[PDB]
Amino acid sequence: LVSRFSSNEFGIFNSLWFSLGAFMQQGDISPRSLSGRIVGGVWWFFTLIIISSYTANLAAFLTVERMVSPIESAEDLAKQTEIAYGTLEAGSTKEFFRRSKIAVFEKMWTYMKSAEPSVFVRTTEEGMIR
Amino acid sequence: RGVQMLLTTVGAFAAFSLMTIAVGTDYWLYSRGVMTHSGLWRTCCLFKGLCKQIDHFPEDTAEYFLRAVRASSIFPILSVILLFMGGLCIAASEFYKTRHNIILSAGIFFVSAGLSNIIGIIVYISANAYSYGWSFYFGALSFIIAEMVGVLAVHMFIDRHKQLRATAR
Amino acid sequence: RGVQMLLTTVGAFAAFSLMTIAVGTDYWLYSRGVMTHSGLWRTCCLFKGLCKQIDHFPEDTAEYFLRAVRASSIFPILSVILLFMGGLCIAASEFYKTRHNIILSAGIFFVSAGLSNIIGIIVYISANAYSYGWSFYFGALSFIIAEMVGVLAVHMFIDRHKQLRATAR
Amino acid sequence: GVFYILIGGLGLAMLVALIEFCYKSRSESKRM
Amino acid sequence: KWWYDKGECGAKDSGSKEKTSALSLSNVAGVFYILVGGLGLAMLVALIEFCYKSRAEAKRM
Amino acid sequence: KWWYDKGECGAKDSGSKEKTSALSLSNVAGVFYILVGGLGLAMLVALIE
Amino acid sequence: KWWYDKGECGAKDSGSKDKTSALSLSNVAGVFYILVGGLGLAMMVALIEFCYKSRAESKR
Amino acid sequence: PLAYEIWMCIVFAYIGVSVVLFLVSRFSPNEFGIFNSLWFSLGAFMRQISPRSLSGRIVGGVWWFFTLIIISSYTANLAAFLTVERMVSPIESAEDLSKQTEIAYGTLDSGSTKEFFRRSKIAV
Amino acid sequence: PLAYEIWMCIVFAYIGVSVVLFLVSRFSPNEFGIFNSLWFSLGAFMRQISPRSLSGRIVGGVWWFFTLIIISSYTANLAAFLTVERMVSPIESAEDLSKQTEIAYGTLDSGSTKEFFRRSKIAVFDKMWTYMRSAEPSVFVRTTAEGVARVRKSKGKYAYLLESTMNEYIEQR
Amino acid sequence: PLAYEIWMCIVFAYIGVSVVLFLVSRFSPNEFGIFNSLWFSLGAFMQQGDISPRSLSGRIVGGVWWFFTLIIISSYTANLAAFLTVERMVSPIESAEDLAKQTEIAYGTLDSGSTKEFFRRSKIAVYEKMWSYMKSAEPSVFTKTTADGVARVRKSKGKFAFLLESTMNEYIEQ
Ligand SMILES: O=c1[nH]c2cc(C(F)(F)F)c(N3CCOCC3)cc2n(CP(=O)(O)O)c1=O
Ligand SMILES: O=c1[nH]c2cc(C(F)(F)F)c(N3CCOCC3)cc2n(CP(=O)(O)O)c1=O
Repeated sequence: LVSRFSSNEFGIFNSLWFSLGAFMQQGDISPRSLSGRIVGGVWWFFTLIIISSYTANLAAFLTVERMVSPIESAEDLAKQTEIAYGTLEAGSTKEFFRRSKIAVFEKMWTYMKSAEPSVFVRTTEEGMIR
Repeated sequence: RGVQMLLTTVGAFAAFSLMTIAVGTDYWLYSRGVMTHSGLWRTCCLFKGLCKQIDHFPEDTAEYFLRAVRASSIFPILSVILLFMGGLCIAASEFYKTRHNIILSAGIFFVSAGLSNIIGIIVYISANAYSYGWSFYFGALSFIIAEMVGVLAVHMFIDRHKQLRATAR
Repeated sequence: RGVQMLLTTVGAFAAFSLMTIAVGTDYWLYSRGVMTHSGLWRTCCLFKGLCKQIDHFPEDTAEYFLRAVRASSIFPILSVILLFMGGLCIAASEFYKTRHNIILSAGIFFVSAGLSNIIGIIVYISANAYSYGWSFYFGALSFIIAEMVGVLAVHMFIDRHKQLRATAR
Repeated sequence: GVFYILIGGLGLAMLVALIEFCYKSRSESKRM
Repeated sequence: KWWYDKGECGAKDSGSKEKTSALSLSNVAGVFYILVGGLGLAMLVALIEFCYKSRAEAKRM
Repeated sequence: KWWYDKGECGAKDSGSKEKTSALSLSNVAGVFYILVGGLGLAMLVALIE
Repeated sequence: KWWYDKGECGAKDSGSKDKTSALSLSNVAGVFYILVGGLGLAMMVALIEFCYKSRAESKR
Repeated sequence: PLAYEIWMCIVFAYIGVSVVLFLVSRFSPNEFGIFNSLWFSLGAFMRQISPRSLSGRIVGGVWWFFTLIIISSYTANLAAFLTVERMVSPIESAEDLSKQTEIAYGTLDSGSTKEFFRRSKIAV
Repeated sequence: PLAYEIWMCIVFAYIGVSVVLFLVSRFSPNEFGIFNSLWFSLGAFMRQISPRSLSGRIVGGVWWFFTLIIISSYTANLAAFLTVERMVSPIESAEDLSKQTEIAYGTLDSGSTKEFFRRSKIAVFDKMWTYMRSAEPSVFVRTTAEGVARVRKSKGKYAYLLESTMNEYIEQR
Repeated sequence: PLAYEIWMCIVFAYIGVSVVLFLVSRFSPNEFGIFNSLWFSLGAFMQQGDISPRSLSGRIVGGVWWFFTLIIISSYTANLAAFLTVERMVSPIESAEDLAKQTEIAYGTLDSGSTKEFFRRSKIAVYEKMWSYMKSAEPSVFTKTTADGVARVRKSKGKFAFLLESTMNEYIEQ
């Protein structure tokens, strides 16, 4: 609009190509007008901050990708609350946690005995389905 | 000559019709507590069949200003009014072309109406905070046709200005 | 003309003297198990006063090759030999300048000797892993003066080539 | 994936350049 | 026992941290706003400068 | 008691998080090497041309 | 009276300061300092080289 | 990130370096022009003609390294905010309730807790 | 970071985009030239002339967005490497000893531990006893603390086998 | 975030590559001067820019020097991002479980009194681990006086802590 309204950006491809160069970093044809330069200054710091945010969010997600490893201990089970866990409803396994004196396993049996809903299963295949 | 003007006129008419369809219904889609469509005025579920105006503006001052803009569709309604005014100006400039400078102001108003419609689309996308409706894509396509029609209108205007400058010498 | 040649000669002499001083002593310094100075041949502690060859390379294969290069300072000694060869070529080209292309080969060898000196300085800085000796800064300043002397030498060579091209026409 | 979109854009721009060169060469050979 | 162990709130927000949640448009909408404002400012400045140039061309030429 | 508590290793996430070694020259010297190699290659190619 | 008013310290300003809202200005102030230093250096170099060029051209 | 008021310092340094670059460029008796020098400083600020006066080029290079360090630090701190995202509470102590008035606070309508505030001797 | 083999793919795509850009720019009967198109593709790769044929510029723009995504991902992954720095162990299982031969491993010179490998019938432990019985030099140590000093002076080149309880006790000192 | 010594080698390689450009550009122009070669070397060292050469040799010197500094300033960006990521890491100690979770910062109590008898007669396994660390420390973390603990904390630069009553701690804080 503005370049053909007052050249170098007389064509539609020259205007679209300078728009692409102002959307990216590098480049081609430098305007001389006040209006085209201020359109570039509005459009260009814009996409500068946007691709900076793209770089920052991609680095943030790659930082997320190398975060905390999966579970390898009962202390890892105590340290979280998202992934629930349970045992069989009858047997010496539940009697092991019920008669445990270690406060970690006591907190495990406290969570499993007060779970909503019930984490205990009837058979082994029921735990497999769970 | 007349072929490009008729193509610009039917492009402006199709853009106005798709803008009216975007105002009407099926603008967005949002799964309620089941899916439900909305057209920026009222929401309709996919019991089933009832419709009500779900554009309630309440449940810093910039949040209140953004909620006030998102309420009652201040940007796209004025954008559609400016598109209708640009279409009326193009219809008045198509027949009995007395002044050869009103087409530039009509094209400038048309480009500003397209920019305001894009800004209103950005506002409606920002106020959405799961799928999308078809009238949003229709409004986007009408924005594309409006941009192409503005390019064609300013191309015909600079061609007419170059013809007048060649005939003046 | 001749003032630039004398400046290039005294710059090459000062660069060779500072390269000899950088090879000699006080190249690097590190606190041992008290401070201790080193000149890439033997280390001397701050009992106090004893000196011994502490440039022992033993206690992938790229680490072995890097330790082999860092042992006995292979790169800067050959760089200083190339600097002395370039200085001898500049001295042979200063008086009885019969060949109009020996100064270009001398300057090319001098710039390549400077680049090898900078590469050896990078290797010597890498192989150290708290302060640094003054001969490191002296070798850096000799590299800077050698670069400037190479610029002045090729400037005199292109001026002589332009004078010969003007006299040939 | 970015390799795939690069190959797609490369082939699309190559075929567009080929057809516009073919049309321009045919028009220039027929007219001039 | 009856407050920390009996309760239903795990007091550790250190493990299982914030997963990958994409960038919201709220950080982008204010940038869109100053974009549209700069576009409208440039349009009005270009229109008034072309009006001044047209007045100067009609008056002095 | 006699292995975990009596021992002199903390061992529960002992891999502390700061480690603020800014940057060593190990990632830089191998790039210096290909720099000097490309410089010498360009020198010899320009001279033979 | 005897722990807060009698004491020789000010207000226990929140939790060790305030809140690292963002990055401090000290890096920015140092690069401001080196920028102003280079600006003044290049300005005086421009002034003396224009003085030299004017003395060369005006006096042939 | 990284700044609440330093951006105004960046804009003021931008105008100052623009004035210095034009004063170098328009005191040699192509790169002249106050808007040309301003737009070249803008082109120096973000990524996307060159002066050949060999003295304002030093100004351009130091401004160009300056804004390169700025955009690098901006990218780094924006990655730092997008990495951790540990928000904090606005209210910390009891004096914070007296320090503001936008966030209200109340007690139960009856009880000795309200009698503590009713019969208090502390001005807070 | 980010690649062990994909750098050659980037170079191959660079050569391909260069050949396509030269085929577009130098077939119209300034921007032509095979090294000119190659160096313009190189200029399109990193940051620091433009075609006017309006068709090879599409190739340049898609290559330019392509390498901008590449350098953004490179900055992101290099920040990911410089952020966490969680080093891992090269040896994980018992078959890792038989899978390699660079990192040596040994047992005590006398005891039932070496008799377990001598009397084993599993082909994995048979290969372990074959490797340790023909070891050059002698991998057998005198005492337990001699094995501790042999491992601590190995810098990740020699390991020792023993009972798990004594191993964990030495681990917790 | 990088060093105080890599920068000098980078500037030395910068002036070396400018010497290479002024060598080869005057040996085969737009880069005929030393300032033109140095300015193109400065443009190649940073991202943006100006004057593009046409030679094979100048183009390949730029391609060597330029991807070089591309990777280096990308590494600078990633390294400063890593340092600012470290800057927003783990908050200081706010609980006794934070003391039990670490081993770098040691801590002690008074050598005699009911404060040490609290950890000695404790039944909670976290405080039992605390008394295990205090009873088996090398050297002794116990001080004779309270001001001895004050001098032990104030000369530690964040490496040693002390456990005491709340009123005495707040009074010494004031
Ligand atoms: O003596 C016992 N020997 C057991 C042997 C087994 C196994 F050998 F693994 F088959 C199992 N299972 C493990 C869980 O899934 C079902 C089968 C349970 C046993 N139980 C029941 P407990 O009370 O849970 O120990 C005993 O009582
Ligand atoms: O009855 C007791 N009353 C105590 C009262 C205090 C004080 F706070 F000063 F009032 C203190 N100090 C706390 C720290 O600063 C030095 C003195 C110790 C006391 N002790 C010794 P404990 O056995 O270690 O508790 C007692 O026995």
